[PDB]
Amino acid sequence: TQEISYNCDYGDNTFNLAIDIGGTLAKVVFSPIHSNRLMFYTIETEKIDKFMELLHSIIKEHNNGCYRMTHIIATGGGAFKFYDLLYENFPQIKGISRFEEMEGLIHGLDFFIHEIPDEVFTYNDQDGERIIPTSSAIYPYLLVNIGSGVSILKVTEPNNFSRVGGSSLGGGTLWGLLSLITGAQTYDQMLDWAQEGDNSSVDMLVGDIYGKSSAIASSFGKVFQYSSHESIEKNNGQMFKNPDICKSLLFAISNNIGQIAYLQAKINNIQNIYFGGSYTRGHLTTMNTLSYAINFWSQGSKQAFFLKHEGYLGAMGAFLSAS
Amino acid sequence: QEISYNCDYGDNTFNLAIDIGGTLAKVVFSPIHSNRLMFYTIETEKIDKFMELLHSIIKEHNNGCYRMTHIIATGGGAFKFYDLLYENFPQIKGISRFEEMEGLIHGLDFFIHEIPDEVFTYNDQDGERIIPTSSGTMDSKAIYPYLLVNIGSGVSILKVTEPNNFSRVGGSSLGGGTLWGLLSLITGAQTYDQMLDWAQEGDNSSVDMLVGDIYGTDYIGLKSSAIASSFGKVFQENKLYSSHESIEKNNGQMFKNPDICKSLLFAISNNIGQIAYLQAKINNIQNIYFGGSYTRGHLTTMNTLSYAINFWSQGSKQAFFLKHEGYLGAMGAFLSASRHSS
Ligand SMILES: CC(C)(C)c1ccc(CNc2nc3[nH]c(CN4CCOCC4)cc(=O)n3n2)cc1
Repeated sequence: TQEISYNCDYGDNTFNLAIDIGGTLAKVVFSPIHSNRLMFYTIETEKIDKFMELLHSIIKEHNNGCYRMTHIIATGGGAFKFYDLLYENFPQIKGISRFEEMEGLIHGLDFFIHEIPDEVFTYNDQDGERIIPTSSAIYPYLLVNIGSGVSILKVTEPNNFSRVGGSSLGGGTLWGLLSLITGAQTYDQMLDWAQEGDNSSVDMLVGDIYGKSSAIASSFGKVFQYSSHESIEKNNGQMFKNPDICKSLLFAISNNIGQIAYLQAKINNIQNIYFGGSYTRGHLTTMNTLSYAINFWSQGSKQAFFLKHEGYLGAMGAFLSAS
Repeated sequence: QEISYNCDYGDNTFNLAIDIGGTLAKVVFSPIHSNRLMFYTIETEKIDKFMELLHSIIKEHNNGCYRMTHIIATGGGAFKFYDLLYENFPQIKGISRFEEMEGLIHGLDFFIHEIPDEVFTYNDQDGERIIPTSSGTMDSKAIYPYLLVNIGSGVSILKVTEPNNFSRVGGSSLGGGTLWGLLSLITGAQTYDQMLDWAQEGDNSSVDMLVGDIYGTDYIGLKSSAIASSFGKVFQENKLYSSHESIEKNNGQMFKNPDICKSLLFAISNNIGQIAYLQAKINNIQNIYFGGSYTRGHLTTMNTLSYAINFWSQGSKQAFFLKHEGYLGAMGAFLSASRHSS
């Protein structure tokens, strides 16, 4: 799958297995002993069994089935909801430690910024991808971590960070709405649909209210527009294009995250905004949308940054905590 | 709805102010020598019915006197329907336009300074408290500065530092249009009032992830019941179109309409609350007015907005509601026309 070459510390002679257990996804970071390979894997949390089965498989294939030489470090919120369930599922384990979620995210991000080349990049449709040589000025920054929800962290110094804000309108909202509305079963089908979509069929644009014309005034604002009469089936029967709905709600959720990230950056006098989590997925349209929102509100005085291992910030911090 | 106010009838021109929004037209007029301000709202979807209302107002309240009627149009829609108004009212004294933001702030400032029992606070703990803004009790410079969060299809946010000193700040495309569009399509709710009834009896916990569901307990600075991901529980042929019918058939009753209505009402309300808070923080404003057609005196919506402002500001900022929230723009237009007929 996804690997980085990095000279890990194997002084403890231990197979370190870091797990970020979110509401919806589990992310693992691990290194076969003496491999000098960081390995990354993502699965869904619902069906907690099918995941615990993943942790067994990693231990079987990558540490010769040796539980006694395996240490699990649990991060995210399942780290508490599931600390005991892990001991119950892995009785011969050498140990299970925890690493607080926000501290995991920042240690992971600081590691990727300072240590790993070709990891930090800008993206817009104009310029395309520019790699930022951060591992070759950095502080202060915001991390906007987009998962089910949105966590926003302020980082002033290497070990000084706080959670300044958040939103319940994250990836979970986008995935949930588009799944229920369109029947799409994969985030990739939602993304492929959004790519060919025209949001103008479901959104009220500035031009639609008045007569920038393509600016959205109201996301999904065009949609709403005893028995004695005909059945109100003309309403129930009104139809909307799946690609158009996907583009509308991708813009709505992405622009909103962008605006909140810009406002928090404004309050905190921060120029550098990192997007983390499992939301952009390297999708050019999502990245362009988040980059443009930061560019638009700041008139280019602030910068959106993306991460090749955006999903693995927490697990990476947790892995490094093992020593 | 009507208010007692000793109007200046000047040359007796009958001033019919219309705020034309995305979905709604909000009308303010005063029959000559009535000393009554009168208020009506109508959808703009059916042009015949909107134009019929204006005709009925002129017939019943100005004795059918078209030649002494002035229509002043405001809202984003003032431009788009100017020609519809010209073709429907060829006999009238005149049609003018008033700028949207000036209309909103002239209207709100009039309500704040002149009309009693207009401005109130609401939360579920304290109930409604009337703020005596027009009295002299809440007088001078406990009024300014303030934010107006004008919620219609979208959200407009205006800052007012002092009389005649106002500007637009960043708003949101996640407004009433978003809530109404999503719930109408997903749930088949027929009216905004049905969506709010369904929301009142709903349980959002069945479609939302709470902090409790993720962290198994309290956590940073959030209770277990706090919402972590709106609709976050829901995601767990080459077809082109979706309809309510297709969503209802495909999903049967896997998710309950009331629970969906409560989830998206909280999601959109909490989001507007946060953006209002963040703009008030940047501009060092304590006073946040909610206007437009969104709250509609709905106790849960008002509790949601007030709690969000109170939570983010740790009590330093306050949400204010308006008995005539829908009419701010139409009221400002009316006051301009009234000064012209003086
Ligand atoms: C980490 C996990 C559990 C996964 C998580 C992830 C995302 C969300 C998103 N939801 C959300 N986030 C916030 N943040 C704030 C900010 N406050 C600052 C002062 O201290 C108190 C909090 C207020 C608020 O209402 N929400 N709602 C919640 C929880």
